[PDB]
Amino acid sequence: INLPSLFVPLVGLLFPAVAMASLFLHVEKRL
Amino acid sequence: MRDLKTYLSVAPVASTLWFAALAGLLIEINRFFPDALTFPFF
Amino acid sequence: YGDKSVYFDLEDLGNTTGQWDLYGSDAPSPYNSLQSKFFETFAAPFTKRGLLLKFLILGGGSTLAYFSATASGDILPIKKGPQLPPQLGPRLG
Amino acid sequence: VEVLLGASDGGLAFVPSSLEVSAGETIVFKNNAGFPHNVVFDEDEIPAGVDASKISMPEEDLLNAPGETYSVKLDAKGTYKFYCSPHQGAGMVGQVTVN
Amino acid sequence: WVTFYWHWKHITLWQGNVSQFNESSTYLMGWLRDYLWLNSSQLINGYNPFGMNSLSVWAWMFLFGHLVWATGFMFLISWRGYWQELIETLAWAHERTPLANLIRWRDKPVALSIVQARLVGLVHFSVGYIFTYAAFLIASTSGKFG
Amino acid sequence: DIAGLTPCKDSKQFAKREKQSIKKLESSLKLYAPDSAPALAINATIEKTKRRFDNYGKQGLLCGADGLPHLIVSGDQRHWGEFITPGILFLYIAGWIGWVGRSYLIAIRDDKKPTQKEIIIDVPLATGLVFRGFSWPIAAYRELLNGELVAKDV
Amino acid sequence: PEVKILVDRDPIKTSFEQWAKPGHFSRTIAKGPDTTTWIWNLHADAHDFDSHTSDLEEISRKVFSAHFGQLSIIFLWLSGMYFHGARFSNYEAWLNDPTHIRPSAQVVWPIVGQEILNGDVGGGFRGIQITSGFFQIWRASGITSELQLYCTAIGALVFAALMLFAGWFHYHKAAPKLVWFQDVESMLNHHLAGLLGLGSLSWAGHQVHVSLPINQFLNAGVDPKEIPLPHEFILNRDLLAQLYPSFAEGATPFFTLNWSKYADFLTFRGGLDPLTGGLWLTDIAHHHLAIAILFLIAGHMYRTNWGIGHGIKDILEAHKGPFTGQGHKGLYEILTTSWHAQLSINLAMLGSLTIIVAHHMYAMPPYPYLATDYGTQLSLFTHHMWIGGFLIVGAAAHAAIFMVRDYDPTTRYNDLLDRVLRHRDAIISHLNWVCIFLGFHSFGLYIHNDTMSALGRPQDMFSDTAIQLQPVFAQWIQNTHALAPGTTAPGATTSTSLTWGGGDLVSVGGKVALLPIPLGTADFLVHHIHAFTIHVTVLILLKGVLFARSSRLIPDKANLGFRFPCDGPGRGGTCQVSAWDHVFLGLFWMYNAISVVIFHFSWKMQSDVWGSINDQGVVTHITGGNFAQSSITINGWLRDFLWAQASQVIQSYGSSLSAYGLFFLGAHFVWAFSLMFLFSGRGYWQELIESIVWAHNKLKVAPATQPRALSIVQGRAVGVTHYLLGGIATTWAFFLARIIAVG
Amino acid sequence: AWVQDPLHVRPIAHAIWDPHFGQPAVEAFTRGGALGPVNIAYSGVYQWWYTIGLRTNEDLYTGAIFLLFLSFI
Ligand code: CLA
Ligand code: CLA
Ligand code: CLA
Ligand code: CLA
Ligand code: CLA
Ligand SMILES: CC1=C(C/C=C(\C)CCC[C@H](C)CCC[C@H](C)CCCC(C)C)C(=O)c2ccccc2C1=O
Ligand code: SF4
Ligand SMILES: [Cu+2]
Repeated sequence: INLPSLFVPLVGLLFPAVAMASLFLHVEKRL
Repeated sequence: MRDLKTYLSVAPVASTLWFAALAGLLIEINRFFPDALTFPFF
Repeated sequence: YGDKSVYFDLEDLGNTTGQWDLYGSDAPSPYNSLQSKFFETFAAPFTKRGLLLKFLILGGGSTLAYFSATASGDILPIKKGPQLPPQLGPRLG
Repeated sequence: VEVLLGASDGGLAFVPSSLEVSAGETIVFKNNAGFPHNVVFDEDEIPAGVDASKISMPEEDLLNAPGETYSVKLDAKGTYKFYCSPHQGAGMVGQVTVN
Repeated sequence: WVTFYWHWKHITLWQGNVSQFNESSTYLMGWLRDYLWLNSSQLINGYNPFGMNSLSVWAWMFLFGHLVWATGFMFLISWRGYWQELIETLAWAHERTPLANLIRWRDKPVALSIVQARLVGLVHFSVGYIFTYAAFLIASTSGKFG
Repeated sequence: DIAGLTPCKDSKQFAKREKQSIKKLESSLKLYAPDSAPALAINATIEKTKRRFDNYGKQGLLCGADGLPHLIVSGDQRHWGEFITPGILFLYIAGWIGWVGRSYLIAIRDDKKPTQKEIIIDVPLATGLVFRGFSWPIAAYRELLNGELVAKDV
Repeated sequence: PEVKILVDRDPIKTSFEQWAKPGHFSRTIAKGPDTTTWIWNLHADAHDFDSHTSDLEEISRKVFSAHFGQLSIIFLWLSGMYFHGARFSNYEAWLNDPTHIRPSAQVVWPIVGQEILNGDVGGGFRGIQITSGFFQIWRASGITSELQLYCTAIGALVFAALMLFAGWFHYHKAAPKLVWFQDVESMLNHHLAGLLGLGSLSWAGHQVHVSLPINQFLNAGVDPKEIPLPHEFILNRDLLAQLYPSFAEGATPFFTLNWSKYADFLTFRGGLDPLTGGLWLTDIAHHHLAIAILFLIAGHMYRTNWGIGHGIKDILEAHKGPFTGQGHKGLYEILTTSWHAQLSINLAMLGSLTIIVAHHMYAMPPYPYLATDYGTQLSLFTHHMWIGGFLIVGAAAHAAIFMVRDYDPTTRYNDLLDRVLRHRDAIISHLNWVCIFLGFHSFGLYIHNDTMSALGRPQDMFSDTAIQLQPVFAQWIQNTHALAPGTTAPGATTSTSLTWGGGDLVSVGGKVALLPIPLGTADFLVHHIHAFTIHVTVLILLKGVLFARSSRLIPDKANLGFRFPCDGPGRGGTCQVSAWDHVFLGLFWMYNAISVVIFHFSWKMQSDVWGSINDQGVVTHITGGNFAQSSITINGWLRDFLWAQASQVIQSYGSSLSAYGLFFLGAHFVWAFSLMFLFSGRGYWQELIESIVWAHNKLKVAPATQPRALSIVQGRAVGVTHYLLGGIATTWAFFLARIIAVG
Repeated sequence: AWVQDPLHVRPIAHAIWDPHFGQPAVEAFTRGGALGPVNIAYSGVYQWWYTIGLRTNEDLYTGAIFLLFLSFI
């Protein structure tokens, strides 16, 4: 219920993980 | 002698002698009139 | 290739360029069928690229959110909060 | 009466800055944090007599090590203002009075 | 230089001690001792073997800015060829080892470009500069709040 | 006075600093023998300090709240001895040096190998040239008016 | 085959013709200067004899004569030392009361108010305190008056003149031929026996006759001027008999092999002398006697003229195994035809030897009243450390020079070198991995401790009170050393050094000379830091040497030479691919490593060794043992070491140490100035010089010798020179001011 | 709270939620009368917003919503 507790991991761990995975996939493959 | 004169006027040697003379002159001037912060004569 | 001292031939470029596998086994499965018949059947639903990626991402995210939003006081001192009165600044406070 | 040179937070101040002591007592200036700390007595705004070297440290000495004390017996009616030569510009100035 | 001058003048004025600046500004040792060394005690004491206080975050940043800046000196002094040869031998080593040659890079590793290396070195230099000075200024002014 | 400063002769912090300096010097003297070489050196230094402070008071320098002399360079005629006549002296000497060097460079510029006379200074010619710097203020002025100080066609 | 003396008469006639022509050695340089760059080149290749010519004989003759010149310079330096000690020093006052007076052997004339530097050093003297440790050497040698110092100075001056004349005579009148220089067996035999062994025997003979009786009288409390002169102890032998009875028999114990009777002055005590705080002189004399025997024996190994002996070629070629093919075959021909190979080997060995000398010299002080002279100890250690590091880096420089220039498999082929050049890639890759691993675990632990402390989690730190990293191996070794005397080495009474353990603290004049040094977690961390830095600098130097000739980037790097800027911006950029640039980077990393080593030594000594003893035996250390708990974080190093100990130097103004503060600031300036050269390129500077030169052309005052900007390699060299000077000088000023004010 | 006594209270920027903090860090960083570790603002926004007329948290919320709309536009 503590709003910071939910979001700090969400923006510091989940968001960078998904963003780095997606950008690595985009940058690193022939189109 | 002639070659001694020639080498004795080469850039490094001439510069060191000139700067030694200048240093001595400035040292003596400071010694006679030390702690001079202004020109009081006129 | 390998006749005596020759180390080059256009017929077999793979061998010429050293395209070998230094340690490939080329041997049959050391597992008996029964064990493999279990592993390949229970681990089957995790062998899809997109499905596995999406499931891993969202499941890990939800697990992290749940474990961080419901942490107990003995876990993280950050959320247990302060337990002392606050001091004053040199003149502010 | 013990007073510590420098605060725990690294502040360059005495602990207490102002010392009101009774005569027959000697101040020990123990080192705390921010050392090397030096205590030097003013020589000016100081009562009647009391020569400076008696209670000063050489203007070129510093107490070292976390726990080193400087012992001064004082014993002379009036007030004495002391300060730290290195940190005198940071507000490390104190004052001791004997009433 | 501009901000050093401003901050020293204002920190000595806020203490009612403008004299001190007047005496010690004329020579460089005054700047080094009475300003940098003198106003840097609470900051470096932000955390010590006897605990930490609210300034610790700055004391850490103060060191962080010292590190970035220093690693900036790397890209500015060492240049490309050395790193290129080192990366070549690294590529050989990775390609020659068991179990890891099963993993293959897809873009050939190369040393940073000359212009890119200059830019990265300058960026490190600037980030370290800014972070260390910001830590020092905020910790020293906030340490005294005056 | 100018800029809120006061003359050093009647200033008080200047005298206090003078006394403190002499006290510091004397503190060391009492340790040695009364008439040993170190004692004589320290006494000579003390006399030098006293003479310096007396001279500074004599010349009429301005002292600030710090008690130290301050130099006025706005151009006030009461202070031309602080920057303007030393400035004129420096300009004369520096123009002497530059004019002599330029004369040497121009003199040796006509040989087939001028660089030889540059790493090995032709002292005979230099000794004749150095004395032109006595009157360089006139030589340079007429050099400019005659229009050959500055290389035309460039 | 035989060893004999071969020379040539009047190879070069002394004259002044070449003095008038700058740069006679190079034809183009001899022609004259076209641009200012010429001038720099003239100096950059002054002593590069192997490039001015290709004849080995001429190079060898030039090397021999230059050696004579440098030996003359050293002798002049020593004569200056002894003269300054004789006239401008308070040596006798210090001799009367060592602990009381601070040694000083330099005064400054009073000219511009600099006489403030003539500080109060005690003994009715005012001068500049010296940290060279000459007073201790003179006391250990038995010098008591200034007449002896004057005589030594005059003799050293005469020997400097003799060295200079020898250099002139050997280069211009009688120049040895090549076969003479290539005779390495006899050279090794003479240097091992004629120089080292015989010299050690001579010094032992001096110590038995002069050092021992004189120092015994001095330690007995006799005033220095009342002691019999050193020669009397030779004329009348009862003088020696009184101090040590065993001199009564005189030599007969030595010839009947009753050597035990000489136990009086030839002992195996160990430890320190409790009165002077140095090694027992009766141990040093025995030391030099044994060393003399060992070297006089070892100098009889190689065959010269009488059949008996060893041929170095035979020894080398007799070694070879299945892993190295025919290794060691051909090395004799490599090491007798290339000077750079020998220079690199000797430079590496001398650098390592100097480092070991520093370690052993602060471990067990060998001179009286040296241990408690903290300034002398610190200065000597730091000086020797820096000298050794520089020599080691030069070793790599010259190995690379040899590799580029004199290595030739067509005529001089060696198998081991070939195999190394063939698996250099594996060597460098593994060394790179080791460097990364050490860097992460040594420095990463410091960063971890710093982060934990900043977050208020001291329980998670790598400290002696949280997570301990105890050097069990070092503790075990020093414990075995402490138990050594009486167990494994029965003949010794005290352990080799007091740093091993056993208690028995030794103090002199109220100051701690030495006591056991404890090893904890901070010591573990700093030692691993040392290993990391040494490995990284070795990586740089070894990579420079191995890849000097060719690589996968530039397959013809040897054709470009040992020294060159680059190979253009092709292949992505080939900046600093030459071996000289690898030495240039190795210099920075050597500076880093040595700075950390000296910082560790200084802080550890101040925290856990140096200090003042009191009546009850309570040792108060200069720093109250804060190294163990403060050195484990970078913030502690910045606060409890640099900030805390810089107070002494920064305050030095207004006193006799003001020169140290001036040099502190000036060294900072020069170091920051170096970055000007290290960060820029010569293109910008040449473009700016174009506008400057135009401004000069406008006034008919442009130089004939065109002013070019510095070459790329010269820019790098200037940058590294200024960087090293500034850093080393600021550390020098810091150390000297701190230890003179607090010591 | 700041507008009540501008001279004797430190303005707060935002709260800290760092799972790496230790207990003493949490104790040391709770200032300004907050219920947890917070950061003391030095951008000077408190004085600026006070001078222009903002007094309550509702005004700040309305400004934030208006600016979100503005960025969307
Ligand atoms: C650029 C402005 C900005 C900045 C610098 C921050 C910074 C911060 N916010 Mg925050 N936030 C913002 C706007 C901003 N916020 C807005 C407009 C809202 C909606 C009113 C929120 C709602 C919010 C909540 C509920 C929380 C934070 C929290 C935090 C802190 C922890 C990290 C975090 O949770 O990520 C931010 C979390 C979000 C949910 C942000 C979503 C809102 C914006 C629109 C996202 C922007 C994404 C966009 C693609 C990139 C912007 C451009 C550029 C900056 C990259 C951190 C100091 C946490 C905290 O309190 O710290 C302890 C917390 O729980 N924020
Ligand atoms: C005493 C008279 C004398 C004279 C007239 C000459 C004349 C000559 N020598 Mg010679 N030489 C002498 C003494 C002399 N030498 C001595 C005593 C030695 C023993 C060291 C040598 C060893 C020697 C060698 C090995 C060589 C010569 C060479 C030469 C010829 C080339 C130019 C030259 O001399 O170099 C330039 C003149 C200089 C003065 C250069 C400076 C050298 C000194 C030693 C520097 C001092 C070091 C200083 C302390 C460094 C610290 C710097 C600090 C002050 C800032 C020339 C004809 C060279 C040659 O013949 O080429 C084929 C050659 O290779 N000489
Ligand atoms: C007892 C025999 C002996 C001794 C004592 C020495 C001693 C020395 N040699 Mg030497 N050498 C010898 C035999 C000897 N050599 C033989 C037989 C050969 C031919 C294979 C060589 C070939 C040789 C070369 C090529 C070189 C040396 C060098 C050196 C010096 C090395 C630097 C040093 O440590 O300085 C120590 C300083 C001292 C000990 C000070 C005292 C010096 C005394 C006076 C030396 C006198 C010894 C000499 C051999 C006497 C013969 C000459 C006689 C006609 C007067 C050193 C002085 C190097 C050099 O030039 O020196 C810089 C060097 O390049 N030697
Ligand atoms: C006995 C030791 C020794 C000897 C005999 C040599 C001999 C030689 N070296 Mg070498 N070297 C050594 C040690 C030694 N080195 C060490 C320890 C290092 C590591 C630093 C190096 C690194 C090195 C490099 C990188 C190079 C050489 C090169 C050379 C050759 C030419 C050097 C030359 O004359 O250039 C000219 C010499 C100078 C211009 C003198 C430099 C002046 C220095 C930088 C100033 C010192 C400042 C002073 C200490 C303090 C300030 C004083 C000032 C303010 C007044 C020559 C055969 C060069 C070569 O090409 O090999 C063939 C070359 O590239 N050396
Ligand atoms: C502060 C300045 C600085 C730093 C940090 C470094 C660091 C390094 N240098 Mg170096 N160097 C510097 C200045 C510096 N240098 C300068 C000014 C020069 C010019 C002379 C050089 C010239 C130079 C050369 C020629 C070489 C190096 C090499 C190296 C590397 C050695 C490998 C190692 O240590 O492993 C590990 C790395 C470290 C211990 C550095 C710190 C790592 C931290 C503790 C890890 C933190 C991880 C953290 C969890 C990350 C999460 C953050 C996330 C948000 C991304 C290393 C990374 C050598 C090399 O590349 O090795 C083969 C090499 O050959 N340097
Ligand atoms: C270290 C170094 C290299 C080698 C540098 C390499 C190989 C970079 C390796 C860095 C890796 C990729 C990790 C870096 C982590 C970064 C913090 C990630 C930034 C990525 C985005 C967030 C921008 C050069 O190539 C070079 C070239 C010319 C002059 C100087 C140098 C130089 O100093
Ligand atoms: S920047 Fe300089 S060193 Fe690098 S490739 Fe260009 S010219 Fe060569
Ligand atoms: Cu203090």
